[PDB]
Amino acid sequence: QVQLVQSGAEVKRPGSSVKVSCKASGDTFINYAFSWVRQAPGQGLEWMGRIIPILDIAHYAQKFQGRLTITADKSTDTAYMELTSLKSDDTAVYFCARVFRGSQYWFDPWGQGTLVTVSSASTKGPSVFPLAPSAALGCLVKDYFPEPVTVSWNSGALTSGVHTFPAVLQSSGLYSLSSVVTVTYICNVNHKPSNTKVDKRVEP
Amino acid sequence: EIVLTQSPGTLSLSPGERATLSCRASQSINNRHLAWYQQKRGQAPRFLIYGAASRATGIPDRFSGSGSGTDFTLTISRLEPEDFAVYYCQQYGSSPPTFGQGTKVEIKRTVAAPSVFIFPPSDEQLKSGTASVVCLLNNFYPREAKVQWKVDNALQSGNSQESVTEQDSKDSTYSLSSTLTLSKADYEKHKVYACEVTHQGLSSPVTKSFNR
Amino acid sequence: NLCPFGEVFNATRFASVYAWNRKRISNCVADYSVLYNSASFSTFKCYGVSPTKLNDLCFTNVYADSFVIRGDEVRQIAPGQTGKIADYNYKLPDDFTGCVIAWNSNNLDSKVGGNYNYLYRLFRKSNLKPFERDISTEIYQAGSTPCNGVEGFNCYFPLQSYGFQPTNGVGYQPYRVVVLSFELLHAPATVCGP
Ligand SMILES: *[C@@H]1O[C@H](CO)[C@@H](O)[C@H](O)[C@H]1NC(C)=O
Repeated sequence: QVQLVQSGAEVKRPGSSVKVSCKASGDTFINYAFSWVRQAPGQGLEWMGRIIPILDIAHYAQKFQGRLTITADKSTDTAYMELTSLKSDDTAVYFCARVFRGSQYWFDPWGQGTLVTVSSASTKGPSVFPLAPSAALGCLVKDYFPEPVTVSWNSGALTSGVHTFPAVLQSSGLYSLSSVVTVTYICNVNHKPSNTKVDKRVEP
Repeated sequence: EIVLTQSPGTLSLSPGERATLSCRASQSINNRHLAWYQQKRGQAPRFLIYGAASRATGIPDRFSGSGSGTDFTLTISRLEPEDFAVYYCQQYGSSPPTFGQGTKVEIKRTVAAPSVFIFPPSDEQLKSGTASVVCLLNNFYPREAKVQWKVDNALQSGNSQESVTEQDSKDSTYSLSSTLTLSKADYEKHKVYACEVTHQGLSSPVTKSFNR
Repeated sequence: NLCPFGEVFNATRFASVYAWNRKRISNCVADYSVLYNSASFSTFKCYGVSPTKLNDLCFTNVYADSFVIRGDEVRQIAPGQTGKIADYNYKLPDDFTGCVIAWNSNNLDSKVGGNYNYLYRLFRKSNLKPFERDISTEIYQAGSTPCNGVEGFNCYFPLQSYGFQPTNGVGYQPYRVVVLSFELLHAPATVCGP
């Protein structure tokens, strides 16, 4: 019934503002307040603010009083969030919650979260490296900024032992991952944001 | 009131044993104002208990909480294989709501030994300036690893400190990796690059070493 | 010289029922006959004073309470009434002297899709005193179990939106109400009449 549908990811530049939406459905919009909580990679949850649609008043945290501007459109039942002067350590998953209209509350209904990255760089294509081992072999996709990357193996031929290693942000702002599976091994890499369907052949 | 810490942190439990999560208060929350959540990997947190005693709607009877003033505990009896996620604490006794750290309930399986592999560079990797040497471990239960290197003088990390993350699987096993970064011709010019890891019973693993 | 009445009747933005704006107007000449024959109102019930002969009396200090209510709650704005507005939102004394002016404002106070800008207090602990303004927004403790800040059950939010829809009946439309309190005393009067 109650579905707090948010928007998608936002590839944003350092030192700017973002605008995420939270489509509130199900019950009424004025009988329930709305709060936004972020989740940094690996860290805990941080309560940023909370808007009261029936009163049009907001209550921010000590570290957000003067930087966060949260609105609430009582017509389309959508909650918005805007952060001025974004820094590099603001890359987190912002969730939409529907708290009650009280001084104390809990975050019972959640949304889906948005992986809004703030430390961006130039877009590059998957530069797969033909790792020749000393049959355990893999494909190391290197130098790509956009997170969504489908590292398959010959249109998904191998479906046993294909462990997609999670990517780790390097010092150059271009995180990279690998996929080693022990079984022509043409690991097809499909980059969804850009247009680079490289299929590098890797043989030991 | 302002900080919440979990005692277990990473509680490894068998699929069926009872769990006991701890979340001690900081400034003696008066009216037991504490709530528990279940944040699955890649999903939204699920509301479980309000007021530390009363569960929400749809929550099974397996979840139960306690605690009065400064130490609340969550009891999950007969843990099913589905309740394997992070559990956060949230207090609302003061004006600003503060969360905790979260206890990652992981599967408890038999201890297994990993497998060491080395990926030397190639003709397209040597003459590229991005010579990468990858050493990964597969099929090991203890996710805590001390993967080390032997780069030409000592346990030298250098560019091998990537520390690629890992995750569980259907057989309750982990598999991490670690890549390197070298120069145009600094791979074959230097000595042999070895790889070991201080495993629980395999502290000195020597297997598939490639000299230059 | 003329008393300013264009800020209490022709005000572009009015206030809610629980946050009615009281305006003190003194040391002026105020003619009240131009509002009766204007034929632009709906109710002009003068309590205590008469609808006529008010331009021949000098008042000490008059007020102007302005708020927006619905059509089925206009009768509650009168000396000695009951209900919900006269109990928790705006209470008039039994010896109230003055005129209650109200007119339909659905043409401009009815946003398409439900106007949620005007609120009213649903229920409070005790009744409201004559000419008292309670802008508190804490949850109402009902039932037996104290909520202690949370809403939960047995603790409802006191304020409630009207929801003025353009396509409503004759009783569910906005009605801007202006309440004048002709306070008369033996002291030198300031608000005289032509
Ligand atoms: C409001 O404006 C109209 C139009 O100018 C005018 O006739 C009326 O007298 C004004 N109201 C008051 C209280 O003066």
